[PDB]
Amino acid sequence: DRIHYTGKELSNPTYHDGQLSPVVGVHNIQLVRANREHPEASNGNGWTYNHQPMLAYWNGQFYYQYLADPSDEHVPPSQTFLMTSKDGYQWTNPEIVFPPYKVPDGYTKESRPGMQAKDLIAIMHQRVGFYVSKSGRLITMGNYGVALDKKDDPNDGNGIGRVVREIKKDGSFGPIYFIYYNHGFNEKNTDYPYFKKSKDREFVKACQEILDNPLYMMQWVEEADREDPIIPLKKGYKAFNCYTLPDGRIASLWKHALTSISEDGGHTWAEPVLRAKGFVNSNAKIWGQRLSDGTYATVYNPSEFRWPLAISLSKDGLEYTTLNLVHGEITPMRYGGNYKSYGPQYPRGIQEGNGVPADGDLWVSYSVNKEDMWISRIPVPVQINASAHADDDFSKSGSIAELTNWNIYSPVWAPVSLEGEWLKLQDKDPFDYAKVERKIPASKELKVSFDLSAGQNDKGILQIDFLDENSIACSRLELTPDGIFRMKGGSRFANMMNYEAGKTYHVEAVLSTADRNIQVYVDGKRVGLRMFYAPVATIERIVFRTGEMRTFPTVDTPADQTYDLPDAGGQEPLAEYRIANVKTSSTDKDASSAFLKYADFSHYAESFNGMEDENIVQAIPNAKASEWMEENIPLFECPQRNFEEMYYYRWWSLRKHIKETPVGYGMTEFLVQRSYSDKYNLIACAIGHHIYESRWLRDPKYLDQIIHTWYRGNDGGPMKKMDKFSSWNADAVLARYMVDGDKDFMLDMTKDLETEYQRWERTNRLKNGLYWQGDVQDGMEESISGGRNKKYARPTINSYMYGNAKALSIMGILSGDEGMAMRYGMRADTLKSLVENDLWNTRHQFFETMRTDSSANVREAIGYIPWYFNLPDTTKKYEVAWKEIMDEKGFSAPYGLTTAERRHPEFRTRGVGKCEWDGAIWPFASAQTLTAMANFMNNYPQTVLSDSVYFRQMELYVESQYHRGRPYIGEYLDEVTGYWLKGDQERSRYYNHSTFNDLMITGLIGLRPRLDDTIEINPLIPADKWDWFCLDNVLYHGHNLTILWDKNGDRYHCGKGLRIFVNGKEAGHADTLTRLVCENAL
Ligand SMILES: OC[C@@H]1O[C@@H](O)[C@H](O)[C@H]1O
Ligand SMILES: [Ca+2]
Ligand code: NA
Repeated sequence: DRIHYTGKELSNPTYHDGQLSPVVGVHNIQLVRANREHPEASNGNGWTYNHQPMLAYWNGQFYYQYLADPSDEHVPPSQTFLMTSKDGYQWTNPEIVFPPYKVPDGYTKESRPGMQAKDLIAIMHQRVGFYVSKSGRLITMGNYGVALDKKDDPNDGNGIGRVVREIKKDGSFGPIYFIYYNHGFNEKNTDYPYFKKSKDREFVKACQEILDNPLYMMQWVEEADREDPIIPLKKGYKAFNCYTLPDGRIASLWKHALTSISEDGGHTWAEPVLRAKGFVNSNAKIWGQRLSDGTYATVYNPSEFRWPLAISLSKDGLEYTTLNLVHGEITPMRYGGNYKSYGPQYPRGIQEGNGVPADGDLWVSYSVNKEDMWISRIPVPVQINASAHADDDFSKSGSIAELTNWNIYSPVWAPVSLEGEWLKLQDKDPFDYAKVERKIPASKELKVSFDLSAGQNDKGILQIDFLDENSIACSRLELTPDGIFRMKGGSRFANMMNYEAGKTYHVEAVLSTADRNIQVYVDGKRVGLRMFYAPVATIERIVFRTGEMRTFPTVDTPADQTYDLPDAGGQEPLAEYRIANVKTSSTDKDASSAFLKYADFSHYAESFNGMEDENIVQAIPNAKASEWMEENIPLFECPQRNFEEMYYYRWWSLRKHIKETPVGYGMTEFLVQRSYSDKYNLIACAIGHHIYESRWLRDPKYLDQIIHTWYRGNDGGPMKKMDKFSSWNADAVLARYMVDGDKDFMLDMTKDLETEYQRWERTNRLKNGLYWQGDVQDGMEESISGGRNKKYARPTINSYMYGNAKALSIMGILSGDEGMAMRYGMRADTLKSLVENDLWNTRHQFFETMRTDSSANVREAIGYIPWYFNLPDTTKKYEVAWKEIMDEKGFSAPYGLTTAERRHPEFRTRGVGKCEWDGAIWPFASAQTLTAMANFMNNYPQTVLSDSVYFRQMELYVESQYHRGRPYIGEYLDEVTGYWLKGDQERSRYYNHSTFNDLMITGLIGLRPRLDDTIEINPLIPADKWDWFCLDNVLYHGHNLTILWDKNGDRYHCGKGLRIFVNGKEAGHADTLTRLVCENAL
């Protein structure tokens, strides 16, 4: 429909930069610095009105056209220059491309009776300067109008006409011809031939493409004859540009952000034309385009004044959501003159079809004060914030072109180069300074370090500011021209020390928002402590600048400037400064989180403590929980409310069970005092679940102690009641190692785990080799297949021990104990056969309990436990068992997965509300089933279950964890009604007898933990389920992982698609959601 702005962010015109934080890596590069007094090729021979640039990319080179008069706008002479560059930093000297044209003596106007032209030079004015033809030829174009005095209009449509000439591959120009004649002008009374007279047949064809193209005719409306038939839309809307939307339609922008649409390539435009709603724009033009990443961007002055120069982003070319800085400086205007006004202005980029710069970034040409010519480069995909602190070695970079993390303001006479290891700042400019900004993650506690060297101590200045997102400097450090390194405390400064030329100084600055101070160390010695002169919430930028900041101009300055400044062409004596090894760090508790911040999710914990009473308090009370969470949890977000809420609830629930005991932390299952628990109310049944979920906690002291408390909490040794429940806890300890990477912790647990395995082996094998367990001792009393006081061979314990044997064998390889590897290796092989041969029911095609005489002939949730440890072959015969996930006669029920198949006669026939396992949904089981389903779908060639099927069950598991409208994780629930079956009894509250966040992280987000240094993800969120999602602040293998998906690129602004970040640096990428693997990035 129409271009519009919906962002809340505004630009404040009492500041030069608007209090807009810039986007990352924007380089401001001055191309032309006016100097009347010392005219030269490189400044267009001392002309001081230089304005209205145009840009194109052709044969790997930038082409930059600007126009100039000697001093005053619409005061002759007047010409148009051309400039080139391979990289966009180092430019060739301005070359006169359209020279001054003679107005015929005796020219007149209706609006100027009695006046008539004598020896009068034409004024030039184009809204459009370039065209790449279909045959790859580059045509540049200009217009000549007439001004009989300074108050006259040469874009009145009584002009002379429009000229063109070819720019050739070799640099040289072709001849100059007219392409359009204003009324009363023709071949007979003009100084260049008509374009058609050229004998270059293809040059004519190229010129003719411009006339035939209606999108170019839209840009001639201002200068051309009024009502000329070749102008598609005849109303005089100003400085047209346009771009192609994703659907093929063309959107347009003119001055004051007027905007339309065209569904026929530019012949017609949707009435009524109106301002883009929510945009802030005036005279100084707006520029929009598509970018290499397929998104869009607008560049404009968001102000009735012509400052700052800003960028707003859009994913669809219509709805613009952001507003940040491109150019916030304002060189003061050296040379006065007619209609010149302060600030960066007339932004204009590359039309569609006229070039793609090889680096894929956004380059935009603009003037400053109608005086100096500039270009800015903005890295695409455009990034707002720094995903990673500084650790910059400049010797790795050949030229500033490669410093995509630094923002650079670089005037001609205050340039920014590299000198190997050093980022260098030169300043011989009285009216300007060199400035570099380094944007970093917004931080409350901040350390910043770098080496600093001056080339002098008797001249110039350097200011070091520490800014927030609204450009508030919280303190400043200064190298003074009277030889001192000092800090700003308030109005008063503090002299920290003297300084010397040519000497490296290691500067470290330690800033704290909370404490509201800065400490400055130089060579390990503290040399200054002051308070902030201005308070901030966070610091996001360090700025190095070769000058004091400039107060002029302001919103109250008069727009017209009659004066030149004193010594306008002169120079300061050269000052140099150098910096190297810029490091930053933060002690903030979520500093490891690359994109998400805990403050945006702190509300979840707040809601949970407010929503209901705190019945039982153990080590971490509710009042400290929000805080514990910040320190310990990976952050997650997605567009779906329930999944997100559950993510934060299951950590907030889990933490209640961290319990203080004399021998260390332990992890409870019931909060209430159970009659049969061991010491400290501990229960062994779900230790597997506890470890699998708690391994993602970042502070290891909790899980370290919880484990040690089981195996060593009872006079040095194991707790007694590990004899009471079957265990997969050796697999679970090796599951922990796969997430934290800590060999030592694990290898230390090996004997304790061998003791355990061997105990179960002595006590609980039948004579054929299979393990037996009574259904009670699996934690599954009154199960259908069963066995209260029975020694049936249940696929639970048999699979748990397969897992344990497999685990201990691996611990053997890593121990260096090749005997233990083998011994437990064969224990693994053996149990794998006994399950595959003796427990596969061949009628049912399903793993099932074997009673003393034959199979129990009932499919239960336990029949999916062999895949919890990847027990089965990849053969197709087993795939069929997973069909029962999607069958309402099997396990598919309204609120998730049943514990037994629903088709069975005996399903849920042993009463209710006393913990029965003959059908009802048990989170314990559901989590075993989903972990196994995850393993199936990840590690097996497999056609039975889609992404959608996995997601469905996790979604149902989310929906099931509510009670009275609030989140709730109870013991067990009704498969049809969703009723938690102990009701409002206290004992079921916050029950810790399952996983959820392991499932979120390992199945859904699909971070697959491994023994080695490959990172493997494989989300089971289906294509198009969610426009974005992100798992951040994960402590995998002593490195900080972020995993994110951004369909349109507009959620995180770091690219489209799926991405892995290790410590905030990208490690891999994928256009869709599939398996994405990053080798050796740890
Ligand atoms: O069915 C739940 C039982 O009670 C819990 O204490 C144990 O985990 C399990 O044996
Ligand atoms: Ca200066
Ligand atoms: Na701001």
